[PDB]
Amino acid sequence: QGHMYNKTVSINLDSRCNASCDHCCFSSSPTSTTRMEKEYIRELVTEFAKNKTIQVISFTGGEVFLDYKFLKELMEIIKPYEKQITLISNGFWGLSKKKVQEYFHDMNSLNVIALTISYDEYHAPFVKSSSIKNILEHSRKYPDIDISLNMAVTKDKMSNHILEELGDSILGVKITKFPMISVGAAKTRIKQENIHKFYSLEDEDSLHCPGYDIVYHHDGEIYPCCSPAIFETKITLREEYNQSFERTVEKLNSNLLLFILRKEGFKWFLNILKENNKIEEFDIPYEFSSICGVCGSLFNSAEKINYFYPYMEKYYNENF
Amino acid sequence: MYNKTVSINLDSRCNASCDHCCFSSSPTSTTRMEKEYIRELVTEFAKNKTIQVISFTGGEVFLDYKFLKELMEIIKPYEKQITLISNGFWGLSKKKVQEYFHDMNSLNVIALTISYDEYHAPFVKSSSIKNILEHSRKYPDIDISLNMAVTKDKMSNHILEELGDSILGVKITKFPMISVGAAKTRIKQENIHKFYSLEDEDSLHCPGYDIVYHHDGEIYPCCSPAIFETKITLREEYNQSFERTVEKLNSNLLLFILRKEGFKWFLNILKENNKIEEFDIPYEFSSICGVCGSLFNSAEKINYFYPYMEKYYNENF
Ligand SMILES: Nc1ncnc2c1ncn2[C@@H]1O[C@H](CSCC[C@H](N)C(=O)O)[C@@H](O)[C@H]1O
Ligand SMILES: Nc1ncnc2c1ncn2[C@@H]1O[C@H](CSCC[C@H](N)C(=O)O)[C@@H](O)[C@H]1O
Ligand code: SF4
Ligand code: SF4
Ligand code: SF4
Ligand code: SF4
Repeated sequence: QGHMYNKTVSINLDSRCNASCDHCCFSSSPTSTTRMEKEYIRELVTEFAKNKTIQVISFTGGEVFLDYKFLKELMEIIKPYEKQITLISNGFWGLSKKKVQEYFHDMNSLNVIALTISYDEYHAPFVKSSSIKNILEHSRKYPDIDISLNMAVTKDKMSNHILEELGDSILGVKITKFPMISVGAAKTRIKQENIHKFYSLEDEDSLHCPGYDIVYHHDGEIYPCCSPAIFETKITLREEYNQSFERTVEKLNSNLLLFILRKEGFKWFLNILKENNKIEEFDIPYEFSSICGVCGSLFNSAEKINYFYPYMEKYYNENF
Repeated sequence: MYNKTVSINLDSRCNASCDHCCFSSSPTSTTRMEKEYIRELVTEFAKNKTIQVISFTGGEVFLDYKFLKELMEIIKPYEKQITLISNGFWGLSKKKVQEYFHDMNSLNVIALTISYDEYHAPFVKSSSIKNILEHSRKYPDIDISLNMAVTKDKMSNHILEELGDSILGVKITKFPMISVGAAKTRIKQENIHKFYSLEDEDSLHCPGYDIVYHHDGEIYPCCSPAIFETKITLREEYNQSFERTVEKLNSNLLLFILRKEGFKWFLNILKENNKIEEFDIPYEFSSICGVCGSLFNSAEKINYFYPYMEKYYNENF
């Protein structure tokens, strides 16, 4: 009956990227300076590799293959401990058939179980279609590596032609088209009318958090999930510079707000706001692109989080 | 090993008559296990302590929804997880869609795969698929996938574009045809993508075993369309327990050699004996399973390997 959320961890290596996507939740670019120091990352990876509960370590950015020597070094620290690795990339490195062969050999040797390639109309000005095809076609030689294609779309950029132009390189590839979260470059460079809004406050029984997944982010913070929407809230997991993963897990499992959110869903909070006529005061959007859209507006201020304190206190007293 | 999941193929009858169908399913297909026998199998899998997931397939499982719901209700007190695969014909009615999603959510259905492509399109309307995909947003605990069977002449590019934003958040997988069932005779072999060949011994390994109690009354070691035309059965008698099925899978010599040595062990025997042409092994194929089908689709072909498997067992262990 122990702690949860300690089987996986993600590390965001850098905000620097070869691309400058108009939707990028991190506003990544070749001149982005936000990152944890390399030695600090080596210490985190070493701890995650030695950790008794972590099975999967995931890397993200930014573009993790941009400084491949560093990525390979981190994968090599993990190797003797035999933990599984997941990578996500824009596939710019697909331009070189030599880098494609070499990187797939490294990933297969370093227990990389999944590689996600992001490609769509927002990525297209920075990466050639043929680079994506080279990666997808070569991955057929590495069946143990699960390959996914993630396409970020809007009403004006649905990536219909992009997919058709990839031809048969996508056969056997898990494709997922998803809507934008209005965060980072998407807030200012994309018209809110082009972002799909599928969910509404009327879908109260369907409003449930997709799940917690710890992220040691490139801004030096630790977040409870991988959603772009979490950065705008006041829900963090870091209390000091030298923090162990055991402490990170302990803080997450003992967070009362995150416990009630998991057990009761967003309806518990929304129903308190409706009964107290504070939905408009809290600026809760009627419609949203994802469940995380409510999360942002419910907890984007210390006062909003503090509003729920007497109700959370009452809930703990009643059920504990 | 291989005892955490099980699949049951409820019927070969289907509302559709897809030109690629590995079972050649149609509304006039008569092949199926009896209903009472299926009730007994489901009851046994529900009571089994090791099985976590029970999957249903056909045919079209929603065609006789009353029987599907009855089977899901037998499992319910035992709290096993269920997976369903469907052509989504039932998507025509939004009211029907809400009802089935409510049942699915109450009956621990963790995954629903919808099959849609140019082969399915003459039998199911695009708007039916959209209704299912859009309503699934209300059930985040049900994992939704879209499986599209394609050829060089039917890549389902328009099909996907016509689904619009209903596919947002849906795992889409386009895959090539296995030359089995209706695809063998109704599709030109030049339109089936051939990614693999006998030369690349790498990637000539079985993806893995998954027990299926099929609509022909046999038991298969995997869910691949290719296996249903082989003579590899795990059934020895009418009333056979899942423990016996697992025991037979774990002690099957041909499947042990296939798992450890890969398809190269069998192909090298045929090449060495100049029987590749005699056995009709395709030089090029869409998937690894394409070799499996041609290696073992007759008792004569399977029996050929027996003295070699006997030699292998004597040499090893
Ligand atoms: N505002 C936003 N809303 C939704 N997804 C976004 C987003 N900003 C970025 N993403 C997606 O988040 C993923 C990780 S971004 C960092 C990894 C890498 N450079 C890449 O592009 O894969 C990508 O699939 C990207 O398209
Ligand atoms: N010859 C073949 N090659 C490859 N996939 C095939 C096939 N025959 C059938 N399939 C696929 O196998 C899956 C299960 S068929 C039975 C389930 C249901 N009627 C359906 O269509 O989903 C479907 O996705 C179908 O497209
Ligand atoms: S979405 Fe990925 S590739 Fe595009 S700018 Fe952001 S980090 Fe770079
Ligand atoms: S609902 Fe909130 S905590 Fe859950 S994934 Fe979305 S942003 Fe993160
Ligand atoms: S592929 Fe599925 S929907 Fe099409 S005929 Fe076969 S069983 Fe029926
Ligand atoms: S058809 Fe053969 S190779 Fe394919 S999954 Fe079944 S047993 Fe494995």
